[PDB]
Amino acid sequence: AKFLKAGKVAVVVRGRYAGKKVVIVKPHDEGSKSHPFGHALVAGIERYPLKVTKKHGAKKVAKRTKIKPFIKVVNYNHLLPTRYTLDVEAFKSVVSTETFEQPSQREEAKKVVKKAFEERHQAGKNQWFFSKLRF
Amino acid sequence: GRVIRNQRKGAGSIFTSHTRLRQGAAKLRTLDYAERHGYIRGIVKQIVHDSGRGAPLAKVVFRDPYKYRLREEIFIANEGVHTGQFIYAGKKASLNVGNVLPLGSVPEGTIVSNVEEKPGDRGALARASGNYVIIIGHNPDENKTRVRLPSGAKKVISSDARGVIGVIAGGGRVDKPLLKAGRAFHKYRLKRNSWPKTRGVAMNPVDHPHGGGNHQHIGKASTISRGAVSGQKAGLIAARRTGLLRGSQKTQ
Amino acid sequence: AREITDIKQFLELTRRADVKTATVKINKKLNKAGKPFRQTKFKVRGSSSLYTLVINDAGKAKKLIQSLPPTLKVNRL
Amino acid sequence: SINQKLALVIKSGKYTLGYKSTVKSLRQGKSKLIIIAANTPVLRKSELEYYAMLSKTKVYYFQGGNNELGTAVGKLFRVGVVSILEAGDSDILTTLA
Amino acid sequence: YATVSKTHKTVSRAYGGSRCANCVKERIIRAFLIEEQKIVKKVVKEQTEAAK
Amino acid sequence: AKRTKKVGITGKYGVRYGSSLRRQVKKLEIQQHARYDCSFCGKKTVKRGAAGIWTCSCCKKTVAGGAYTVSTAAAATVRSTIRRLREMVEA
RNA sequence: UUUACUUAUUCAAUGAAGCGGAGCUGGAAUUCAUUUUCCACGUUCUAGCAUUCAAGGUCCCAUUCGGGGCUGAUCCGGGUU
RNA sequence: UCUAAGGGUCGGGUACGAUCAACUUAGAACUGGUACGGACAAGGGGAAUCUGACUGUCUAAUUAAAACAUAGCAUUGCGAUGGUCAGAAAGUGAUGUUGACGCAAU
RNA sequence: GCUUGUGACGGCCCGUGAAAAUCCACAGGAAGGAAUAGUUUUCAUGCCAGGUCGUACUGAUAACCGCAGCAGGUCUCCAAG
RNA sequence: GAUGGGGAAGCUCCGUUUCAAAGGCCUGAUUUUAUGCAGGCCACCAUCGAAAGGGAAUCCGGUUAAGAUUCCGGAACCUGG
Ligand SMILES: [Mg+2]
Ligand SMILES: [Mg+2]
Ligand SMILES: [Mg+2]
Ligand SMILES: [Mg+2]
Ligand SMILES: [Mg+2]
Ligand SMILES: [Mg+2]
Ligand SMILES: [Mg+2]
Ligand SMILES: [Mg+2]
Ligand SMILES: [Mg+2]
Ligand SMILES: [Mg+2]
Ligand SMILES: [Mg+2]
Ligand SMILES: [Mg+2]
Ligand SMILES: [Mg+2]
Ligand SMILES: [Mg+2]
Ligand SMILES: [Mg+2]
Ligand SMILES: [Mg+2]
Ligand SMILES: [Mg+2]
Ligand SMILES: [Mg+2]
Ligand SMILES: [Mg+2]
Ligand SMILES: [Mg+2]
Ligand SMILES: [Mg+2]
Ligand SMILES: [Mg+2]
Ligand SMILES: [Mg+2]
Ligand SMILES: [Mg+2]
Ligand SMILES: [Mg+2]
Ligand SMILES: [Mg+2]
Ligand SMILES: [Mg+2]
Ligand SMILES: [Mg+2]
Ligand SMILES: [Mg+2]
Ligand SMILES: [Mg+2]
Ligand SMILES: [Mg+2]
Ligand SMILES: [Mg+2]
Ligand SMILES: [Mg+2]
Ligand SMILES: [Mg+2]
Ligand SMILES: [Mg+2]
Ligand SMILES: [Mg+2]
Ligand SMILES: [Mg+2]
Ligand SMILES: [Mg+2]
Ligand SMILES: [Mg+2]
Ligand SMILES: [Mg+2]
Ligand SMILES: [Mg+2]
Ligand SMILES: [Mg+2]
Ligand SMILES: [Mg+2]
Ligand SMILES: [Mg+2]
Ligand SMILES: [Zn+2]
Repeated sequence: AKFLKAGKVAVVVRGRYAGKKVVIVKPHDEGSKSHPFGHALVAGIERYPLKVTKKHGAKKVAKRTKIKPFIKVVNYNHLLPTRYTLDVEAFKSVVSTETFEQPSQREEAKKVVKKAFEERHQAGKNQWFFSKLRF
Repeated sequence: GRVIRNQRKGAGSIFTSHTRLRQGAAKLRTLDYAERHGYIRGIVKQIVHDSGRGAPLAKVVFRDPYKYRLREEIFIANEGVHTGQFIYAGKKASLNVGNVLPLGSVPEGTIVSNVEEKPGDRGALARASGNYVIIIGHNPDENKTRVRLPSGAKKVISSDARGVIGVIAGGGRVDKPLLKAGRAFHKYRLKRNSWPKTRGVAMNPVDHPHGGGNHQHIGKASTISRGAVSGQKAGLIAARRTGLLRGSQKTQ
Repeated sequence: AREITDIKQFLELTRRADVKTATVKINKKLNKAGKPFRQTKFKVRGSSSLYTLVINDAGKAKKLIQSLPPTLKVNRL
Repeated sequence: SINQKLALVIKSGKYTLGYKSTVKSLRQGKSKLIIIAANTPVLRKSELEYYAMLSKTKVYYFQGGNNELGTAVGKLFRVGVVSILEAGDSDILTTLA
Repeated sequence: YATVSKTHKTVSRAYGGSRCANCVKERIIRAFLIEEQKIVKKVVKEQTEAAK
Repeated sequence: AKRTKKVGITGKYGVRYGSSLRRQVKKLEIQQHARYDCSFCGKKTVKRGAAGIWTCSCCKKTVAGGAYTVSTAAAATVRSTIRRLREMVEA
């Protein structure tokens, strides 16, 4: 299918976020007035949770498991579509075209996705995704 | 009577090798655990020209089974191997050009380079651009393997002597006339001070056994005895025949 | 070594602690095509470099001059 | 032959040539079959292979180099991958392939 | 290069001032794919070891 | 305009060394300067430089080969045998 | 005299790293009582990544943050090979 | 003293015009006490014999050659516990960062 | 135009044409670090100090070597019409 | 070319990381006190050898009988703290 649909996981392949894993939340298959290319709106993980261990106690665990997100308008030709896939519904809304334009709105979206992304990492749910891709 | 030229060479003065530019010494990986129980993968990272050498070298890097670090080797590149190729070295390793394998684990007729005489000597036979050795049989009890070296000599070594599948790159180098003195000059310029060569027969008697006389001539049989003595031995040493080899050579 | 144009920023150099001396230079120059105009360069000797500020406009300069810190040590011309 | 089929397509169907644009086609799921030349590197191959499974698209490993694949599709240049979007009369889509 | 600020010695993607970006693109795909295939390799020959 | 009747690239040497030596060099020179097909991307862009080192303009792969030609009869037929012998140890 | 031994003597290799012996498990094997045995006993589409006594499991310190044992990684001989 | 040919740079709805800057080369007149690469600069040529193929080398200070070297050709030794060579000796050295498409000796 | 610097190319090789100090970067993520206030000196500005020996002239038909103010020899850079 | 060594009657010869028990960095542990020990590494093996090779950083104007990228004037830059 047109597999770049509403839940597909992909890896960024070009530019800062290169190497980082994402989730498409809304695809603009063909075109923008701007973005003259097939492009996706992804929220993804910029600074992954650091591996946690038995030794890790109390507050360090809390510390180690902080996630740092990001949100990107990104050309299809810079995503490696994955076989995997993650539920988008809690930040369906918060990641929009209108989200971009104005920083404040962008900062908020990341707050939201962050709350989302961190909750999700606790209790397994969507593993792999919260694990760095080494290269 | 003067010390003659071939005695002078041994004290190594002007006669030592011209070594400054060489890539390093080519030699198989040390025969460790990996290589003799299983196998181990590398990448040929670069195949590169060693000065005063017939054949290309091949820089080939591996992991260090015991420490987190890269350790690289210098291989004489067998013809056909290439940058980026994977190389496997070990008892249980596959039989392709480039890989290195104990002469036991390859069937008769296999063709291998840089093969060691004793296992772990990091490789001694067949290293010149062009040369190789063919395995011509095994004797499983007391694990030997018999080969035929470049010379034509057969010789029978341990089954654990590592060889490397293939022949040595840069072959046929010697079909091209040197054409002028300069090329020979530049050839030797990067090996050692052994060119050009004055004939013993153009020297005075101080200089050589061939020295002097009113015409140029050797004056006595130039086939010299094995049990000659330094200063005598020049000509055809221990020569067991002499003259134009008429008739097909090739050992039986 | 440094040319400056923010007339704000400038003033903040002149009151910048490490700044003992200053020096004004005056220049007859020509404007655009025909006429002349009186250029003035405002040089502040800081510790690690000399900041200079050109006021092409005559008026803009005269006013700027009385502004100079009473406790600064201007070299006139 | 397989060439013969392919040549049928090329004279009556719809197709795109080359890596960048058969990926456009794979994304769109427009591709019915993609044809892969021998010498084409494994990264490229494995990458297509992946885009291929994702779009649920069968894959044929042309047992020939990119030079001839170009000949196959009747083009005076080389091609390292073909994508079928519309098979003309040819049965490549529903034969041995 | 030690008399000159950090930004002058890098670009902002992973392996900034070190590998050629078109070369990181490559790292990534390969990384991803070889790792994915590992799973297939694991689970294909896992199948064997119940049917052989 | 046909420039030499036969000495070809060997013209630089002019009259020296003798027809026969020139004849031999001409062969391997033509061999060694020539531009070859690349196994890997399939563009004829493999040129020599340094004996036995053949490397490729685009796609940058260096292949170890014969001293004046990319592949060598011997090395081919060895390739050939190693095939043969390998297969004996898969089935 | 032959041919066998290894500790003298001799030769090589290595930041003396995995040797020799036994056991586990797979499995060919054909069972003439039941095992007599023989091999195996974590890596091969790809110019990626492989490091912090390791994560896991389990046991302690007296729970704070830190940290230790054991296992993961089977035994026995200290003949580096 | 004339003639001809060989260039730049600008606007044109989606055929040209305007100028700026160059020594090259050929052609034609006129002219002189037939001179003019006017000083400077600047190969003598040809036909053979002997001999070394060529370029290169040497007797500093009586020999530059036909002598040495060279490519090419041919022979010899050697698979490392080795060939050839060094040292009084040695837990010593040259070839050797080497392996017969090699090193050594003619 | 001449000198010289440099670039993108191209020719050649059985010749493919040094080393080390030193400097930077990236992969890694040990660890440390905030709201009643933390982290930051690879951004700017500001403070201090920087020892030791050589430094004259000649470099040649007179400062060097040839017994000498010897027609010899003795490494280089700049270069007008 | 010193060094554990190995030769040599001996002056000395050989070996240069070599059949050697070949060493120092980061900071924690101190709040008896200054540095014992708590980690963890690195096994790198002397040294001399370039006033043309490598290499942190300066320019202009003025100035002397004779010094100047060294003085003075101005304006910088590097290294360490
Ligand atoms: Mg040497
Ligand atoms: Mg000589
Ligand atoms: Mg000869
Ligand atoms: Mg001779
Ligand atoms: Mg000779
Ligand atoms: Mg003579
Ligand atoms: Mg004599
Ligand atoms: Mg005699
Ligand atoms: Mg004689
Ligand atoms: Mg004679
Ligand atoms: Mg930058
Ligand atoms: Mg990072
Ligand atoms: Mg050992
Ligand atoms: Mg004209
Ligand atoms: Mg004009
Ligand atoms: Mg006419
Ligand atoms: Mg005569
Ligand atoms: Mg001559
Ligand atoms: Mg000449
Ligand atoms: Mg003379
Ligand atoms: Mg004399
Ligand atoms: Mg002469
Ligand atoms: Mg003379
Ligand atoms: Mg002849
Ligand atoms: Mg001894
Ligand atoms: Mg010059
Ligand atoms: Mg080059
Ligand atoms: Mg850098
Ligand atoms: Mg810790
Ligand atoms: Mg700073
Ligand atoms: Mg001076
Ligand atoms: Mg003088
Ligand atoms: Mg004198
Ligand atoms: Mg004189
Ligand atoms: Mg000594
Ligand atoms: Mg020194
Ligand atoms: Mg120096
Ligand atoms: Mg210097
Ligand atoms: Mg001055
Ligand atoms: Mg003075
Ligand atoms: Mg002076
Ligand atoms: Mg000063
Ligand atoms: Mg100052
Ligand atoms: Mg500082
Ligand atoms: Zn290629």
